[PDB]
Amino acid sequence: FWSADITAKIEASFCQEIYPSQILNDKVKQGEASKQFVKAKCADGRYAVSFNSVKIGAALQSIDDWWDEDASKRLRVHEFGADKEIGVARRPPDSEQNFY
Amino acid sequence: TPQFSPKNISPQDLTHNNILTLEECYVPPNVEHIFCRFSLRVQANSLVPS
Amino acid sequence: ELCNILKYDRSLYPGKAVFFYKTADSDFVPLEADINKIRNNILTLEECYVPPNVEHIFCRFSLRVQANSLVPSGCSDPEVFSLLKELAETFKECGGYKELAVRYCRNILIGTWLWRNQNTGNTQIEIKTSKGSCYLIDNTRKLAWESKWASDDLKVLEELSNEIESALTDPNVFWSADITAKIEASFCQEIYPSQILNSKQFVKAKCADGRYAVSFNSVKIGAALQSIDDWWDEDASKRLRVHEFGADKEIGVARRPPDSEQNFYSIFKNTEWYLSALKNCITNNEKIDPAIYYLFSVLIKGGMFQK
Amino acid sequence: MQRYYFTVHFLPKQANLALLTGRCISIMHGFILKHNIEGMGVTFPAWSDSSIGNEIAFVYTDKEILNTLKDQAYFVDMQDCGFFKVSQVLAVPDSCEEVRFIRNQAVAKIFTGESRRRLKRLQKRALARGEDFNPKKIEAPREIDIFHRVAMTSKSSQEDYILHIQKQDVDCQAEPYFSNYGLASNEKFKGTVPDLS
RNA sequence: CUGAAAAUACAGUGGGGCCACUAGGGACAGGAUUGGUGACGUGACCUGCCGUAUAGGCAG
Repeated sequence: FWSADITAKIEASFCQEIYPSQILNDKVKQGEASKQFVKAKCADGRYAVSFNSVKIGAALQSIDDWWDEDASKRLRVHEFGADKEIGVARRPPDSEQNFY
Repeated sequence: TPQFSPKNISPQDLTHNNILTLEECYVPPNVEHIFCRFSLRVQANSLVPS
Repeated sequence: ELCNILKYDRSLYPGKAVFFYKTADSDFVPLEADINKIRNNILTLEECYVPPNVEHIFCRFSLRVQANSLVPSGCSDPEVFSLLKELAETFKECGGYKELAVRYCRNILIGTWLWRNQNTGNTQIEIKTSKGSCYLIDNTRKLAWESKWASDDLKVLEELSNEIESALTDPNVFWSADITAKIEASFCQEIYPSQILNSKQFVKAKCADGRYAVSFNSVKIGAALQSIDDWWDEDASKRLRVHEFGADKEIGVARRPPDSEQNFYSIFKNTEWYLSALKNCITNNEKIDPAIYYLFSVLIKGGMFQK
Repeated sequence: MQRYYFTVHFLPKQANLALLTGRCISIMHGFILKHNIEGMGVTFPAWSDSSIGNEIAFVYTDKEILNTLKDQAYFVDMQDCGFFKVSQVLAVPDSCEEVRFIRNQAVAKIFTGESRRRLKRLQKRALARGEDFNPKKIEAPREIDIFHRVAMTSKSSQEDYILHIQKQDVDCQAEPYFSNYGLASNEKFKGTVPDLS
């Protein structure tokens, strides 16, 4: 039974902008804000701005650079090796490199 | 237009704005350090299919 | 020609610009607005002025600079990605980022970013960089874009432009600067921070102790630094905030309209043309085409442009 | 004893009410100073929480002097042009329905210029007395009830300013004692006017 | 200038009595929303007085 407590301490600039996880709003009413942030509600009642667990999970599993012998870029571990920057699958179903 | 031709709507409406209602997170003034903490558990689930 | 998912991340990251004053006991007293409410459908009228015994007021913000204008953040087309990469490299090696950096730097030194509070008193500007430099302007009120400066202010401009240009071109260099303006306030001088759109309320920054200090939006300081676009015509009356259609907010009509060939997208369709023009501009006293300066100023602004 | 009145109704929909209300009160003020009249009151029949109305009414005990005030140049001129609807001198229904319109000066403290003026004076006075000038700020935000603006020009000093008018409701009629704008200033003057609709 | 003219459906009224839905129970595995943004300067809220007073009252 193994568990780790991991803490980052960032020397912040004066009123520096923080970039947490954003909640989706395609269904938008113009009363309340469209672009929101993912929040962890504390016991006191206040809301701490936070990342999703899957967001953290996606970062740790950014290890896949086996899709070419000279590829330096690491993809998030996917069954088809999807690269959403350049917008192609690096392990297509046509090839022998996809998981299945 | 979809094939790059300018459609004719008012010259004054191009400099016109959109109202955006956003949430913003900034560090409070004269706070030197910010902290981000998560916990990681590791289980041996890749040996046998569930 | 143009891609599906072409997008750029901005290069200049300014913070919120907080207003404050220094007493004998404390060296950060936040400047608070006076809230008045009326009537329950309560209206809130807020007014902001310098407290009676305070003789200097301070506007402070941090500017950090990444090199996010060399390669696009996302792209579908590999040939476009390779083209833009080589274009950026060509523009860098020619030394146009220096000219952009100087214009960005000059706006910091003349106190543009102090919008309606600019030259209301004898403003001095202190700039402390991450590399342990410390620049001082002494009097903001004696400078201007078209004015010729003293050698001291030109040395400050040269050195800080070199630091910003190095930060804009090198991906392996992390660069930040802390910029404070000290303004000689008159007796209860009215101060003009940023307002909320929705009554009259001011953009506040909540301190650690709970008190709210009036400030400028980061976007507004940004809009000040990136007010360099005078390439739209030869005798340009003003410098526009860098926009893809050259939109002027005060007058309220575009100076680079979609019908014209001087809007961003018309210039972005001739990249392979401008690359050959830049490659000819290498080794050559020949000046760079202003369309490429406007192009790279939009790429330093960033965007999730077409489409 | 029987208080007579007339009413000036502003017909155009695009009319700036603070301007026209000021003009009507200034002409009344001028007339009062010229003829040496005491007890003249102003009432707003069409007073809402949204705004002051299109109607302003002048309440006094004498009928002839109200008829004299109805026959001023500006009123007949703006009635000829067709912007004004000026009523005849009618006796008040005299049943009940007393209100009090006050010029509340304290409203003027919500603006920066007033604080600057007030502190400059306090500084001079504190300096004159010989102590150190150190004023202390308030903790609670200033609470004011709904007020309406009447734009007023000092012809003596050529200075534009504003009357902050607030409506209060009273039970029964008090003595007719008002300011030179007929506007019962909430301590010095306690003059009530009949509520019209 | 009509498949033509004309036309009072009415009075009275007891649905009642009786009643057991029960037993048993795994929704489960995986997941990057992301790029970019100037609320105001054709505006009334001014200038003074009294007061120890950013209290509170006043003149145009």
